[PDB]
Amino acid sequence: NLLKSLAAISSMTMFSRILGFIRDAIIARFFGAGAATDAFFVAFRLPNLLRRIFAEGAFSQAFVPILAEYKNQQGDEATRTFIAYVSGLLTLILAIVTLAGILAAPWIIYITAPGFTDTPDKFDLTVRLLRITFPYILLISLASLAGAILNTWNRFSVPAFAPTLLNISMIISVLLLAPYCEPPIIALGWGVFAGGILQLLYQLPYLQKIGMLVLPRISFRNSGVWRVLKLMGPAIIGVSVSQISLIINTIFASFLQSGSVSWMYYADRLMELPTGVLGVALGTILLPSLAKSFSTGDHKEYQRLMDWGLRLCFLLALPCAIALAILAEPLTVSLFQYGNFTAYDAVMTQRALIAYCVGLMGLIVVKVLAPGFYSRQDIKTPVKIAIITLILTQLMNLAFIGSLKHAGLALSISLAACFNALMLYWQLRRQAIFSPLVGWGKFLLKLIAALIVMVAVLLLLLNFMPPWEQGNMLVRITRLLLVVFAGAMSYFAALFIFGFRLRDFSQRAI
Ligand SMILES: CCCCCCCC/C=C/CCCCCCCC(=O)OC[C@H](O)CO
Ligand SMILES: CCCCCCCC/C=C/CCCCCCCC(=O)OC[C@H](O)CO
Ligand SMILES: CCCCCCCC/C=C/CCCCCCCC(=O)OC[C@H](O)CO
Ligand SMILES: CCCCCCCC/C=C/CCCCCCCC(=O)OC[C@H](O)CO
Ligand SMILES: CCCCCCCC/C=C/CCCCCCCC(=O)OC[C@H](O)CO
Ligand SMILES: CCCCCCCC/C=C/CCCCCCCC(=O)OC[C@H](O)CO
Ligand SMILES: CCCCCCCC/C=C\CCCCCCCC(=O)OC[C@H](O)CO
Ligand SMILES: CCCCCCCC/C=C\CCCCCCCC(=O)OC[C@H](O)CO
Repeated sequence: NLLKSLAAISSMTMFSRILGFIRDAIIARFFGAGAATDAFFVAFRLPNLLRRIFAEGAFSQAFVPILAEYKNQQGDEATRTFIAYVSGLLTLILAIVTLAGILAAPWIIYITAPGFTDTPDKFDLTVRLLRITFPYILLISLASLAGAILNTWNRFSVPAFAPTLLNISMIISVLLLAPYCEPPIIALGWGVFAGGILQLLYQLPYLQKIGMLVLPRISFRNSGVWRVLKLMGPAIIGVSVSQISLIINTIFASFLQSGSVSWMYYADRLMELPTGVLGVALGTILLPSLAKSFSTGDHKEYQRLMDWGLRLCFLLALPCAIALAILAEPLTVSLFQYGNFTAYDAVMTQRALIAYCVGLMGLIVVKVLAPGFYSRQDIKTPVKIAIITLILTQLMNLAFIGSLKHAGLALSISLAACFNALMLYWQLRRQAIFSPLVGWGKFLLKLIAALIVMVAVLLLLLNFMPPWEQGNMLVRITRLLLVVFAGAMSYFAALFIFGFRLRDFSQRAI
């Protein structure tokens, strides 16, 4: 049951996600949304996101299958040797990249955030934070490799808990080290650094428990390393396209007023809060199922899995996007507006979040529909569609920046994701790969009715409540949780009244 899989993934990631939002709230309270946070987000978050794009789009899809074949077809000694050579090559490459990026950090910041050049102190702070960021890439890459090995041995709780330590270390660095750092946010940077270390050392004993903890070594003649490189080859183009798109979006953001990057960051975090599970969970668990369907010839199961993923997208991401748009002020004020995060920052974050809610659905649908081509050994069509999406994204950025500013950049990304999803779906329909099952009309009608009930309940409750800035954090968060509970319970109650049953949707998972 893939619904069971999504529940398990949610339960395993809950604690880390909660602490990540506590960390974001601490950052907002102590540093607000200004030049220092902009420098931190450009220097740390952008390289981390580029690294994650490369790791999940290229490295893992090549390393995990070869590791599983070593585990199942070869012995533990040959597998340990393969792991040692993999880790050694990764460590050497990332050490070279760390050195080169520390030496070239000013030009890196220059081309990724040109608008920062009119403020020399902000630029220097960004370059300094990037110089601290670069070793974290190597640390967190080794930690990710450990997590992948542990997942291959069916150990998912430990890697899903690992980022808790990063969040805790960042929080402690802000609370205890920021008063002693000359630019205070510098402490946060080191809190990330130590975090990486912790995330590694937390997973090393478990690696030793399964007999897969080995010293790294270098070898340019290992069969497995060449197998992984050959499988990594055809994904570099797809990785580079999304990397370039993110870099140009950052370039556009760098020319806006101080705080725009931070407002966008807080908005996208708020958007990720309820739907962080579905996005990646559905994709990673649907790709192997559809691959097996296509290999066995069971086209009915392929169609049913795809249709179930799409219907779950409609059933869970749509109400979240609508409710996030409606509750933008309650969310921003109850979660962020404390200390140096002012009401102005709250309003700007609300604008960006409302812009992001338009494309939440496009993102969740893209992550489900891309395996429709990936499972059939088709990397070319998603890359073509992604190139077109990049072109449209930059066109809309150029058109929207002067008037809508940061919110306009967010809306550009949202519309681009929407049309990315639509192009993927229309390609699937065109090649006769997928055709939806019967009963989408009644499904959508009941969905619309439940959504109307939810919106009515939300607006009714919001019309009765005092200004959200009055009251301390306890009061605000209690009110927000109560309103969210009422909205969600009304939505699911309407869904049940109109015929939706949990058993019936679980049967479509498998
Ligand atoms: C809006 C300003 C005029 C148009 C700029 C388009 C730049 C396009 C290319 C950027 C990549 C990096 C190349 C180097 C860019 C340096 C830009 C710079 O330093 O701009 C400082 C200025 O004060 C800022 O308003
Ligand atoms: C820079 C300074 C860094 C200082 C770092 C200090 C870290 C202290 C540890 C706290 C434990 C974390 C919270 C534990 C809460 C319960 C954890 C638990 O039981 O988790 C089991 C796990 O899910 C099974 O996989
Ligand atoms: C104020 C609120 C702002 C935020 C709002 C967030 C939600 C927006 C999403 C709407 C769903 C639209 C779905 C349209 C796409 C599905 C139908 C479709 O694609 O139909 C053509 C297809 O070819 C048939 O096979
Ligand atoms: C916000 C828009 C962009 C982001 C989201 C992109 C969604 C892409 C399509 C998803 C599956 C749609 C399946 C539609 C199946 C319709 C089948 C049909 O013929 O339905 C007959 C019924 O009577 C009346 O619809
Ligand atoms: C790996 C690197 C890949 C690089 C790929 C090439 C990037 C070339 C430049 C992009 C557009 C820059 C546009 C800059 C000017 C538009 C923003 C103008 O922004 O004004 C801002 C102002 O604050 C309100 O209007
Ligand atoms: C059907 C859809 C129904 C609605 C779906 C959800 C919509 C968004 C609501 C989220 C509330 C989250 C409340 C808790 C947020 C985390 C707060 C926390 O633990 O830390 C923040 C604090 O400020 C640190 O000091
Ligand atoms: C234009 C200049 C931009 C400069 C700023 C960005 C530089 C760093 C980004 C990527 C390189 C490093 C990529 C490292 C990938 C490691 C993959 C890995 O370890 O993956 C383990 C596991 O498989 C995971 O699931
Ligand atoms: C991980 C990424 C590594 C970099 C990827 C390519 C970036 C190319 C961009 C611009 C030219 C940069 C030329 C840099 C020439 C050396 C500068 C140098 O060594 O400067 C030392 C000085 O002390 C100050 O740190």
